[PDB]
Amino acid sequence: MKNDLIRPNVLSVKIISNVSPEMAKKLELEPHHKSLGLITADCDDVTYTALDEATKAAEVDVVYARSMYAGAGNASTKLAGEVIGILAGPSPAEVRSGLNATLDFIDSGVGFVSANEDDSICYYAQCVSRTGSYLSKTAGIREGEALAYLVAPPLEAMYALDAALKAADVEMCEFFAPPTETNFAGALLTGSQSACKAACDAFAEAVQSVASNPLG
Amino acid sequence: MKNDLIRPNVLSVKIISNVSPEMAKKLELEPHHKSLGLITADCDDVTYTALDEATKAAEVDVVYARSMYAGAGNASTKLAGEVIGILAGPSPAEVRSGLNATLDFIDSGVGFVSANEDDSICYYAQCVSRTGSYLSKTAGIREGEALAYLVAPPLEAMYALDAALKAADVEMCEFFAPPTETNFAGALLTGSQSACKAACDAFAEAVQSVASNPLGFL
Amino acid sequence: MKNDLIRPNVLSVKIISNVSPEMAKKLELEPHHKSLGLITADCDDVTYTALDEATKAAEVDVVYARSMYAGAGNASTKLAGEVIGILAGPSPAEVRSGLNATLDFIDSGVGFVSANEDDSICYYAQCVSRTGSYLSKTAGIREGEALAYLVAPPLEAMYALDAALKAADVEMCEFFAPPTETNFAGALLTGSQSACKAACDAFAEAVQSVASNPLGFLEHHHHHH
Ligand code: NA
Repeated sequence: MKNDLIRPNVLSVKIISNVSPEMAKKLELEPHHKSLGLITADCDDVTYTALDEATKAAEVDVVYARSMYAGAGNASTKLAGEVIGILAGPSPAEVRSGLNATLDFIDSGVGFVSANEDDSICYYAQCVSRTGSYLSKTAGIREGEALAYLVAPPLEAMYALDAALKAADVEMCEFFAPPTETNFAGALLTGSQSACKAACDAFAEAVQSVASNPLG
Repeated sequence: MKNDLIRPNVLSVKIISNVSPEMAKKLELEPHHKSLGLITADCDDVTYTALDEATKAAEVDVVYARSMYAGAGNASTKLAGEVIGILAGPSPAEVRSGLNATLDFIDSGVGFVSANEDDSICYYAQCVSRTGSYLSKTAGIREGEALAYLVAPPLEAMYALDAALKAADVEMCEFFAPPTETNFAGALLTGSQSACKAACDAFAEAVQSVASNPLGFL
Repeated sequence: MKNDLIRPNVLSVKIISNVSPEMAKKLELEPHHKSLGLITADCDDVTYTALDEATKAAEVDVVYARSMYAGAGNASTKLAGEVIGILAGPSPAEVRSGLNATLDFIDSGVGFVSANEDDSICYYAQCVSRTGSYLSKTAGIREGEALAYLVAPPLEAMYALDAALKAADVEMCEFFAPPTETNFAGALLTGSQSACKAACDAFAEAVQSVASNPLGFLEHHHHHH
């Protein structure tokens, strides 16, 4: 139902210790990246936000993170979900700490929100008060700055992004041009904390508006 | 049933009246693009043809047009369908006109055609007599030239494209290499309107022959 | 159930006897490529392996080979499956011979293997003892050299690739970064035949290990959160 939180779920977690040189090469790891933390989940944007949080909570970098084509509901296997993330660190301890922070964030109450009665339209409007090393790299903004992470289905996202950009003094840093692998769209916007918040609120309101009147 | 038209459906339409400068930047709009028209639908190629038709009826440009992975039947949300299109124009009135032309075309009787009994194989064989500014650009030909717009599932499309190219005096302008986002394939072919129609007819016949005999290669 | 072979199926096969120049150009064919063989199936990596077998059996090259987004289970049409392959040769006879070998290989008993009770996790751990021209070119090795062709879902594949690389004297030739179109991942590894077999064995064991315990981390390391 409308305004319900869609609960995100982690599906698998594993660790690689003393990563093989052949794999380190293909993943373009740094010399000091000895251990990898692997995670899959059924919600990509929540997991991306969680991985970024992990770079704050632990001595890890996000070295790989990709979404699956057509989304979790179309997964052909049990553990694929719609996202794979890989953290890299100097030791299993740091990688485990990163994965724990990732899990904590995923389970913290964050998630996509339903915009209609049968949850067939959903959106993500998450304000990140200070970016870690992953989302700042991705957005092309300074580490530690705030951002609004805004995602919705393609038309809703374009309409609502326009509403968000007019609601506050924010800049569009990275555009998730539709379709993402999961057939969504969105952007990372940056500005002051209060501006980003204002953008998240306007975005959510605008998605709900389209959902209530798709053909008007 | 074979030869049945598969009706295309529009799912969502909205107008942005005064696009924000930030959005205008990431969409790489031109300064004269003040208003956007957004549309999604459950059939990508019909929509692309419709959008191109809109550029003939109004002063709008197709500034964005993309298909969704795995097609409308696999959409995870209500309004995603399998295509999003964005028209840009100088005013909301002009964008509204372009959207109305787009909608009219989508509901004009064009569409994919079934090749078999349960409609599990379908194809698009549409002759565009006079391209607008969108398809001409993507095909790399002058505006106002004719196209055969040919789409089918991957093998059917490769086989039928060969038949189309042999049936008529046409050239391949743009190859939709399998898979497109929707797991189809095909091409835009150009030539005279009559040659394009002949290519459409041959493509159609060839897709149907594969559907009736999918494993036969001897 | 676990260790069950997943049977691959061919969906469509055709020959273009005399390819048009317009198509030859877009496919970037060689002048001597006069005929095309087309095939679709519901399992991409088995079909790729089969196409490579074709190049050992007849005068054909693999000139096109691509997987479908989100895999065969999400196909929206009857013949799309999850793969299209195109062979090119100098004549219809050679293409027919190539397609024949392709079909035979697909129906030989090769296939993905299930890792759990409901076959919701599967993998491919195929030792190609003698590569044809397609896989050897893909891997950047000489024809006839051995390959381990390893594929599994994304996390399983990353974990199991690391296991495979450590279990034998092999080199990573090609990495299929997750997601491939079908939302899998894997690699082609090369080495001696025995080394490739060891890699295949280690890969299979590692995937089954993840399948049986995908979230062991929670109890071991995530307690008191
Ligand atoms: Na599906």
